[PDB]
Amino acid sequence: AALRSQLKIDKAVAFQNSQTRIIENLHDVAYKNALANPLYCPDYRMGKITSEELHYFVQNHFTSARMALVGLGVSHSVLKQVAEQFLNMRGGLGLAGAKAKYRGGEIREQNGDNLVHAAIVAESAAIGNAEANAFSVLQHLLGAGPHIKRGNNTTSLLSQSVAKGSHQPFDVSAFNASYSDSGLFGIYTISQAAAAGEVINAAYNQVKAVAQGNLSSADVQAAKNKLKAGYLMSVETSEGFLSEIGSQALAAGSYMPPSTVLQQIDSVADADVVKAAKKFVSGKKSMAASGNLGHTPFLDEL
Amino acid sequence: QPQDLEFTKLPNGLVIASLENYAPLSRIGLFVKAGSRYEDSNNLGTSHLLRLASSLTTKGASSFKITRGIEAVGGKLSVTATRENMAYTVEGIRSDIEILMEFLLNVTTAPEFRRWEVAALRSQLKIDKAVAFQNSQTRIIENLHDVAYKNALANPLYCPDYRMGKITSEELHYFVQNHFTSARMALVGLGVSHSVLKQVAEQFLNMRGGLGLAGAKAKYRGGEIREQNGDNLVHAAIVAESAAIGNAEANAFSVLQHLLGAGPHIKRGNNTTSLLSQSVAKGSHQPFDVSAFNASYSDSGLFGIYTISQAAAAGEVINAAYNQVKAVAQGNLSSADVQAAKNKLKAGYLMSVETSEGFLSEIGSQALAAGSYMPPSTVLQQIDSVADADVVKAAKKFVSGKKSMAASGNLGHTPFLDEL
Amino acid sequence: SHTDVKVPDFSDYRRAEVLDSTKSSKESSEAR
Amino acid sequence: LVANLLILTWIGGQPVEHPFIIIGQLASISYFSIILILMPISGIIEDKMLKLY
Amino acid sequence: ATFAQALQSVPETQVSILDNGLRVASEQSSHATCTVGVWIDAGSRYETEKNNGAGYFLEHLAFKGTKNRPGNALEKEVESIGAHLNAYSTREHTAYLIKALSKDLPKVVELLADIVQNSSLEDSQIEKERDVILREMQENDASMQNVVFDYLHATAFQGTPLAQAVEGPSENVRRLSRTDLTDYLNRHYKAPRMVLAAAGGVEHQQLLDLAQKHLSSVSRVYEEDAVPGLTPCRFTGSEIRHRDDALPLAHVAIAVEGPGWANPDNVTLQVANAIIGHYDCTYGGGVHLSSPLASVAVANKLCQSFQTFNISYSDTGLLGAHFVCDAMSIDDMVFFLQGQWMRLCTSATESEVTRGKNILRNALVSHLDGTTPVCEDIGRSLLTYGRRIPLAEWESRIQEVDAQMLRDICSKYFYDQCPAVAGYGPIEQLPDYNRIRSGMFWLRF
Amino acid sequence: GVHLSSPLASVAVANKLCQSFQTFNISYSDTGLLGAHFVCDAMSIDDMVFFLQGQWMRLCTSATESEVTRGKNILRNALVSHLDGTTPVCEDIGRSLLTYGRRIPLAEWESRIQEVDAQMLRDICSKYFYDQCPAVAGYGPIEQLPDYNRIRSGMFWLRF
Amino acid sequence: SSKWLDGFRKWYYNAAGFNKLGLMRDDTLHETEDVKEAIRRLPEDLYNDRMFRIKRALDLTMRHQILPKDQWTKYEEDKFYLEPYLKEVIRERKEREEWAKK
Amino acid sequence: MLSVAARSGPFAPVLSATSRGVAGALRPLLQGAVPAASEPPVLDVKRPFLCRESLSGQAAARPLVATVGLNVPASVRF
Amino acid sequence: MYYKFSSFTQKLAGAWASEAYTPQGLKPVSXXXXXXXXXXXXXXXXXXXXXXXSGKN
Amino acid sequence: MTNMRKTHPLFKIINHSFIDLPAPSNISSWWNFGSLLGVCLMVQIITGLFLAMHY
Amino acid sequence: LSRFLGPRYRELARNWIPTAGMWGTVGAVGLVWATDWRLILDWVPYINGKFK
Ligand code: HEM
Repeated sequence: AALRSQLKIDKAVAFQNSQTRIIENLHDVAYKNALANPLYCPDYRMGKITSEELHYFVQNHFTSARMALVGLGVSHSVLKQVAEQFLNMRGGLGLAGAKAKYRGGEIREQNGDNLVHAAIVAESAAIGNAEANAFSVLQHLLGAGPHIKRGNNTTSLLSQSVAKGSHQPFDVSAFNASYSDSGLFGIYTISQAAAAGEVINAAYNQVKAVAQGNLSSADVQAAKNKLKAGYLMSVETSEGFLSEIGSQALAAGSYMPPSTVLQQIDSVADADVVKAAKKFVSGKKSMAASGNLGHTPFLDEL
Repeated sequence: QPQDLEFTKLPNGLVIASLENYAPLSRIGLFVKAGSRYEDSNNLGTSHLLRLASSLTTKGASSFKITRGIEAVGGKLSVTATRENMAYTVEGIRSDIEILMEFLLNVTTAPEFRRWEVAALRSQLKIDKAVAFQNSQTRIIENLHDVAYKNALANPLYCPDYRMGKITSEELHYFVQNHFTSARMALVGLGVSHSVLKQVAEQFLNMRGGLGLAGAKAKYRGGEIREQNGDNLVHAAIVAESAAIGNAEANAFSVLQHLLGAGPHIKRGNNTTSLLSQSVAKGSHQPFDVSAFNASYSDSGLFGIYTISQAAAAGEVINAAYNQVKAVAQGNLSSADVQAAKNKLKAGYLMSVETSEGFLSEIGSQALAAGSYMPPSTVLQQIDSVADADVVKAAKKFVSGKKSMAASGNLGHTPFLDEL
Repeated sequence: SHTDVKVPDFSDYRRAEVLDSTKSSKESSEAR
Repeated sequence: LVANLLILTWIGGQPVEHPFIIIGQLASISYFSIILILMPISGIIEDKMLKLY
Repeated sequence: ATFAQALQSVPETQVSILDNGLRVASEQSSHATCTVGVWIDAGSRYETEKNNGAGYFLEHLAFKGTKNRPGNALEKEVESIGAHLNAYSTREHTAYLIKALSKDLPKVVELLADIVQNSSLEDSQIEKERDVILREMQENDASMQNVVFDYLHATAFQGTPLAQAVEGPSENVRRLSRTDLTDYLNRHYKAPRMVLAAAGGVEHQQLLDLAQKHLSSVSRVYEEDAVPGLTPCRFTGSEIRHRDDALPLAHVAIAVEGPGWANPDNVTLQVANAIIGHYDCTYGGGVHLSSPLASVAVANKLCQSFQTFNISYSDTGLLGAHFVCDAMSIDDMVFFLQGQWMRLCTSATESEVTRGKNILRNALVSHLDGTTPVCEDIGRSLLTYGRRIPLAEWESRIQEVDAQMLRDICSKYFYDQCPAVAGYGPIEQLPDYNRIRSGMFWLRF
Repeated sequence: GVHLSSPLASVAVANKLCQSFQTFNISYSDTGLLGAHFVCDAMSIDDMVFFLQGQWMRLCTSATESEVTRGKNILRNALVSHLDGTTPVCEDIGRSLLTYGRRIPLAEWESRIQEVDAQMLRDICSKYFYDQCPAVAGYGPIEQLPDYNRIRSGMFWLRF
Repeated sequence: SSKWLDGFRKWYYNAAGFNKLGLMRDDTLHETEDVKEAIRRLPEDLYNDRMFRIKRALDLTMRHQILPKDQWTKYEEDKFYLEPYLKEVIRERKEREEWAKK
Repeated sequence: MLSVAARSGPFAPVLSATSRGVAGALRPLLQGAVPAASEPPVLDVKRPFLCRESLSGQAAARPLVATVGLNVPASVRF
Repeated sequence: MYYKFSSFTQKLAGAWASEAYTPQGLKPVSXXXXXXXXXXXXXXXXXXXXXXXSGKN
Repeated sequence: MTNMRKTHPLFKIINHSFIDLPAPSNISSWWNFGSLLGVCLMVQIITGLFLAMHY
Repeated sequence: LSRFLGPRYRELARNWIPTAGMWGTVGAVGLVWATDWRLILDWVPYINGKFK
């Protein structure tokens, strides 16, 4: 009862930036259940969550088959001792899930920001697939972010294609998000209110050109190098290493070496990138838009 | 003596309708084509602030003078705005109708729009929006329009929260200048003289005479949105593109709406002749409320089904209503039911126009859309001229057309468009 | 329900002119 | 006015002889005239000179 | 034409009496629609604490089936003719009314007679309507102004049949049976306490012969030679406080005893209520409203809403105000409302007297516009006054009300009188009875 | 929440004064700015200045071995957790060779931490905070920000 | 005759002393309820300029100093910005008093 | 029947927004009252982006990650 | 759908369909009423145990 | 912990009246005469108390 | 100045004349009761007896 006010304050702080709200709305319009559920508490649910509900959630999902205890700088004997001391009392697999069926669609929130955010995604592969590896390679090919402070993003094909026909502030990137049984790959555009249509059209045409096959092996190799470097810098710190081994323990149930990860990333081919881009182009779309939406195109206009 | 309508068209485009029934209360309305559909993405809520700004300072009458004078003479001044139209209606004694005329014309045609007054009025805008969204049906309908249309009719009747606190006197002046022109205005008066109505219109309506800023044609998009807010009752409106108003297909859509159920007729009634109510009550024991929602604006229409049900039974009730409409589209209906629907529509129209407020609204809307009054006997004749095959064709159009869904409540069992 | 709320009896406290509920006031209230 | 109160203090110190009677009457008359008549007219003249109406 | 001769030019209402004593009244208009209803002198003032929900539960069972049309056949006929069927019940009057076209008048009259004198009460329908009336009781006390309405009547007319609510208590809902409903129907649905009122496109001779054909000989007998009588109801100055702080707003109603239906001071009290008035948070007048209470409330942000009411019953009534406000301004609005009341009591002024007269004239004519409200006025007027009071007489009384008789009648009914107070919600700051009384009088007159 | 170890944070949660506060120690060649930056509403600036000055002079007057050990552990964990990562290691190497002329090892840092106790903490705090003229920078609704004389008067106690 | 009147008005404007503090006549206007309503009706930039001028005058009076000769506001650049707002407020107030009087 | 009030039976007051500039002689029913709705919390204003170099990197490219701590501020990673 | 009775004005006023022709709500189950205040017969229920409570240890 | 100067009742009255009283910054030496009048009043209280003590 | 010169204020004033005049009579009788004027109390038929 004292904590629900902090829940409201934390939601406001997390929603202080618009990418959080855009991603929440994008998941809500992309999925029907189990992934349309927001990562933050709804306003009506604030003041309504009870300790009995918390106890039910903990007893149903905090079970031993769904938990993985990892540790850096600790002995395996001590970890096993505390595991058999505490975590042995849990039941089993718990609740199954809801398989996260896809729906597609679009929503557009007009809130009068200076910039317009628009995310257009489609269904992709899940965690543990060569298609998912190809989607990650394609995301780093189209541009997963900047590598230079105040750079021009020469290698980023989406950034080059949008900057070819604009003279205004913008930011276009490839948004990739894989999960247990579903994925979301698409484009994210922050632009002006007037230039949102041409920015989104240029980005979509660039991805369409990639799907048709306008790409070279050198750019695929550069994207693979970017992905390998990003993975290695993720594993580089202790936070990222612990998060990676915990995620691997949950998903695969066994540890996968970074050498093997980079080996399969190298084993990703360019035809798989073309196939993933074709899948994004031909798949049903989910659009989440926010800002001043007078010139932002709709899904059927694309 | 109760006479008929007197209609004139002034050279600046204004339509004047008068009816001298010697009623004890004279009521004068002025109807403009300045609804919320004529705003774009940069000035949303300007129509709402203009609707709430009918008692501000005007050129020739201050806000204090307007309020105190109208309340001292006992008359009333109201603004009824739909997405296409805005009606400024004054009502009072026949003796005070002249100062009621000049107050209404000052408010309509010469608004000063001082900055401090709209700055004070924004809080009243917040209060009015909250009171209007206290019930979920209005919220569902606004969300339904936003989903169904792209640019013109998707603009809400109430100001969006980001635009609140940002509407300015310059934007209000631009809206009034661009849409309060003599070619889009109609002055109707019940209980007054046509000569005095004509003379006050010609000596208050010289300042603006243009055609005005033409709005954009409404574009349909379809889709669905959901307001998961944990209510025990799930509201769900499933509509589709229908005919624009003033068409034989629009008349057929109205007959189909009254066939499927266009509201109750008996207090605490079971709705035994409503086809949707029959199809839902044949399989559901929980309370429900299923009706046919029809809304035909001059550019385009929305026809569909409205449903209030429980959280668990929402899918069953929605599926039963949709299957009933699909059976009507296939052609499982009787001429006795069609005739009963026509009789219900005729009775509803005559009950809408028998009150003097409804009579004023009907004459004003007719004067705006067509420029002449078309008598209720001809309405009865065209309603009779609606055929059964037209109703079947309208139901087929609704079934085949792409859908727009606005839902709210606890939606663990509410289906989607592809689940229908 | 709110209709179940019935005001309890006060006949142990009423004055001599307001004991019965079948006789209207204004002929005794001003005297009181 | 402050000068007039000083004159009134001096006259109240002084006895009842010529010309202290006429100085006291003139001082009291001028004191009341300044405090009741002259100051508001001076304020109105001041507002008119500053062009406030 | 001017207002007075226009009110003369309003058509008059033809009243006739059948042999059984039922009063058939009609007003003809140029509309193509008609509104025909039956108004019956029956209600909570007649119910006697053992059948308190009998009339309202019979209002439930009226449209559920009759002898001639069982089940949904009657509703099917109403839908086929396209009519609208409505009903209501008060503490004194029970009404069943139909809106239809003019050409369906014989069907409407036959259906109304079937509702009135041939209602069938099946036991399964009784149980289903018991569930329905319990659910509607829950919906009624879910709303908040009706709770204060019933609380004010209870604390005002305690110990009398006027305190008990129209829908009755839940225990009476559960224990009412068919025998008590039949006793109530055979006791309080007599011919001489019923008015068949029609308004709109209705021809009086056609209505009279239709009543003679269908609706003649309803009962004509009391089967005991015993007509029940209405005893006077004692009004007790009192207060009821239902404190429940979880509600976000507080509703407070303060009233005094009204004059009655036939009292001539009712017009003057309506003038005073027009002067004080009504307001809610959606009014666009702002701080320039002529009502001092509304202007003060909107200037100081005191209340969400307030209203003045004048309810009248047989030689009694409730005259006062009801306001919705937050917990931090209840004492402020009680003080300002009492100040406005005693301002009318002591220093009523001809300017706002004429303003209130104009407001009352506009309110009367604007309400009486419409076939259903004018039919309701005809039925209620023949039940209460024994005649339909013309708008010319209403305007004559309004014209003869001046400032002196306004302040005299206001001092007679408002000044230095014990009120009935009903508070609901966060009413901690609502002043007690002694402070409300000390506001109800002044020390300077 | 309320039960935070820092008493300034605890009183901030208890009285609902500030939005946030942080403490900074920026160092240049024989120069530094050492103090606190806090953002709050317009009705709590005086309260947070009073509480911050009270905590500063509580450190200057009455240090405690338990809280000193807690702060030493906090600084140890902060140092090692920051130096976790090759990019902060390179940053520390560059900054250390630019400033100290050498890279101070973590063993040397731990030795200095073990050298610090409550007595020299009290001495250093009384040397650097107590009876010292501050630099104050305010931005926003800072009408309730206390006067500079009041800030100085809070920067010396009359009981010490 | 007009030129001598403007010269005498300028001499009085110098002798009043509020030009030496950077103030204008509207700044030196005492805040009656009508004046306060007019100040509330002023736009943002004129309000900020007026309050900064008042604050600077308070600072100069605290230091018992005046502005330098070139920074004195002059007679011809003294603008009567509060005059139309104050006139409108007094007009509305007089209308309210007339309505209450009748 | 060329008006939405006569076209939509029960949905006419939903499709039509009515507000009076001055109070009428007759009071309406269902007056309505705002039940003192709550206020959003005050927050520090975020910087805008007036150039492409400052806007670069703001586009999301990863699943949304929330992070809270006992003594660490919450972080949202895109 | 047009008119519904008003308690305070005692006149048939204007209203929507949802409060004129369905004044009963759409609630699934009729909930029970409140407790019987000022009752002559009172039956208190035993909560837990008296021997289990009253322990200051 | 609390701020005693603004939470203690007599002390918060004293603080709001004389310590944290918002005063104009530019008031001259003519504004000291109220405090001088109060201090002269207290001086008269004490001094006349001793005079009536011996009178 | 001209706030109290109008028809509304005139009729408010002449409505309040009887109440203010009665209050003045109350003040007069209370003052003569408190101060015991010979000039008034020697003319009433009772209270004059105790003066003798
Ligand atoms: C409680 C407060 C005071 C007390 C107890 C007090 C007491 C006295 C006493 C006992 C005397 C006679 C002793 C003497 O004159 O030798 C006296 C004289 C006097 N008092 Fe006060 N006094 C008080 C306040 C004041 C104030 C406030 C004033 C003026 C503003 C004042 C003005 C005088 C003067 C002028 C004298 C004449 C002294 C002289 O002529 O020698 N007193 N006072």
